Amino acid sequence: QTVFMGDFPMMTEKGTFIINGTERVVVSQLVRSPGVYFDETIDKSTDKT
Amino acid sequence: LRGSRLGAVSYETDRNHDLAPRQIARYRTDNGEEFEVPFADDAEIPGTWLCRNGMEGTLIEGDLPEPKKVKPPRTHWDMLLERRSIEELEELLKERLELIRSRRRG
Amino acid sequence: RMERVVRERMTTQDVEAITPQTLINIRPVVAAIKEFFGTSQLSQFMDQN
Amino acid sequence: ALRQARKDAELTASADSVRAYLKQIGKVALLNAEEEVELAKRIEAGLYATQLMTELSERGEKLPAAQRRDMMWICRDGDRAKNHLLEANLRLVVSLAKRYTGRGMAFLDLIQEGNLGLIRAVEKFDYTKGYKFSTYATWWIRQAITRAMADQARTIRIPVHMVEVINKLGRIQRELLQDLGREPTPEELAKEMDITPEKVLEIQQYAREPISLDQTIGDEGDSQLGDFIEDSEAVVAVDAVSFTLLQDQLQSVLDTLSEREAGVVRLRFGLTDGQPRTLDEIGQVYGVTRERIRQIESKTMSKLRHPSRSQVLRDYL
Amino acid sequence: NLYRELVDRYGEYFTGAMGAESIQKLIENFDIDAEAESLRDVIRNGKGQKKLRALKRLKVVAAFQQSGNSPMGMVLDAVPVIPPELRPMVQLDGGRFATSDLNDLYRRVINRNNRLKRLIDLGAPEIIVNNEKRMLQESVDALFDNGRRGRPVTGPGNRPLKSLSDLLKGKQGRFRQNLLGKRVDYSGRSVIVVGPQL
Amino acid sequence: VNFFDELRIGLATAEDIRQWSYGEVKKPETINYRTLKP
Amino acid sequence: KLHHLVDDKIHARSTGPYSMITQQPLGGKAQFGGQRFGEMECWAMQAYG
Repeated sequence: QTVFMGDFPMMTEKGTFIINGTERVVVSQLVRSPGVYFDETIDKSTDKT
Repeated sequence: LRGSRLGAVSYETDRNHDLAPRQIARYRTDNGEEFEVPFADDAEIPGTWLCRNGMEGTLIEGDLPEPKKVKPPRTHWDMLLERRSIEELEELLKERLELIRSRRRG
Repeated sequence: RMERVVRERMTTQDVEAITPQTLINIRPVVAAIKEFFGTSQLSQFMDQN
Repeated sequence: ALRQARKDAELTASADSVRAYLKQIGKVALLNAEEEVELAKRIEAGLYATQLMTELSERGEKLPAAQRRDMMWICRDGDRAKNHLLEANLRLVVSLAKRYTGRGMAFLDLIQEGNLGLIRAVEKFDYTKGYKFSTYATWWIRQAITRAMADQARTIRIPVHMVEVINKLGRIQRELLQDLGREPTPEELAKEMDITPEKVLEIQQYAREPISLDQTIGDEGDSQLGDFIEDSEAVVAVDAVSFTLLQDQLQSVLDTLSEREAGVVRLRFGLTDGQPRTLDEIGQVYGVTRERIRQIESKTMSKLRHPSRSQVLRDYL
Repeated sequence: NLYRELVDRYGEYFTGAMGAESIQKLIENFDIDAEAESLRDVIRNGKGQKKLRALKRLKVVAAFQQSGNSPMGMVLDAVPVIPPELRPMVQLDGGRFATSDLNDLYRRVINRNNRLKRLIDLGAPEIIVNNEKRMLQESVDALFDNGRRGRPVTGPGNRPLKSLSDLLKGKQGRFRQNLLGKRVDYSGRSVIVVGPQL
Repeated sequence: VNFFDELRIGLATAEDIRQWSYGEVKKPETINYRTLKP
Repeated sequence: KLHHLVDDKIHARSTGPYSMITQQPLGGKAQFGGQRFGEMECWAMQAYG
């Protein structure tokens, strides 16, 4: 078939979306990437890494 | 963002110098609780009253009109009765009676 | 969310009478999009001084 | 070993309490048709037996000891078999109630309404028709669950008929959104609904559910919303003092009027008694007729339209 | 299984129950005086961990002995309801409605209490009645303090509800501020500038 | 009236609770949906 | 010229709207609104006597 999935908001030429007449901007988010992160601490009760 | 309690405040001034005369009635529950209600003078006194406790109380005055409360709406026995017959149930009772007989004494 | 709904209704609905029109529910997808663009800390009001 | 770990896991806290209820119901297994027949015969026999002792208790019999004792046994065993049947089909109640979660109510509430429907179903179960118990019981379970959902899931209680029409309107608009795609306009919803558009508007108004006063300030929950709602039902503190000043000034202007006729106006508009009373009562308290009262009213009323009385009173209106 | 097989074979010689009513029975059959004197004897003679446990208990036991409080009030039989104007239902501009979030908790408590009443009056099994009593307990627990036992009872949008404790507690609760600091009438504010001729 | 001097918190009992109250709420309803009256 | 003009900031109230559950004055300059005489000001006035 060809199913109507819904209206999708479209960014204008200026980099902004228009929701309910108002103008809104989706701010890029800095997150912590998934992966492996090997980290170390010290133990003052033992002085070992 | 206005709001209201669905009520109205009256800007009236207290008139304690004269009020309409008010009579006082004494109601009593079944468990010996007493309650005083300042009812209106030119008004009827309902002998059966819902009191401050929450249960139904009657007036200390002796009237007892007995409103003829309703029978229980429907019992399990009523529901079995309408879908079966008395002799069928008697046959089943006999069946269980002789069943426990044959279980016990053999 | 829509996939949970669709795989719920795959089983309960009779076979040899269905089509993706009858199976797909687009209300949760459009609800999710509308909930993202409105009332989210990242879909910020555009600041034009 | 493995069974030891099984017994250790058998005794856990399970702070969820729905998991606790599920581990509780896991104790009792299912039943098949012949034991359903046996249980039905036992419960019906016990109910007949308790009816017959109740009949024979009144004005009745010094019963034989063995007969007396053993239909006591029958009466207790009827309740035993009943209880057993309910324990057997509680898991069925859970299975039918599992699909109605996620909206309106909690889960265990729905479980309990299903259990009540199960008591009602075992009350009206007939075995002579030769049917599996689940087929008949599902009917009562679904009925009880939908009833308790209808009249116990809104802060403002909407009666069941309006809940049903609201649910039907919601389903119809949902299916039209999914199929027609174009958003259903209210009058077309009325056409499909076979009701008037104003009834549709009233239904759409009634369905609206209350928000909390402790949600977002405007966008986020920094401050409770109840800290930004004014109170129209409140003393505005200028109305009270203005109203008292109006009282004193109106009393003064009434005093500057004529004697007993200003007071007839005072009684007519009830400035001291609180109730107006009619020409019959004014005549009764004064010993006069009613046409004289109306003439007095008109004469006093004419003077207060004249500016000296009105100038110190006009600004209040 | 063990419990039922003791009770149906040794039904006399003892009484055993389950739930808050059993705790109420325990508080009924509890001499505060002799237990307090035993704790005094333990602190007088014993030592170590037993000492410290005796000290902590006596801080609660002697608290109930000195004043006139019966400890029966620890269990609850009648739950009071806050006046309506402290949990108002207002009609916002727009024909909407705003509950004060206590109405839902009270509705849950009343629903479960009425359902328990109907269950007991009708004649219901031990499992269903005990589950209903447990939910009554959990509803009262949620009413008095959300976020303590189990999970916070949530509302729409998966937002935790505000119980009675969450109105006394917190920085925004009554006890701290809205009681010490208040918005005031006859007031104003403005940006400021230097007034070197004043 | 003032003349406030002491505040005594304490464990309330059932006989105190059902003496505070003016009634016994027994229905889980708030407002009639159509007339907007309690 | 920054967007912190006086006309957006100047504010006064002798009497106005009132809050809902508590009967405190409202605030925020959107209504008349009043200034929060907070805890620290309470301490400052206690210290004066």
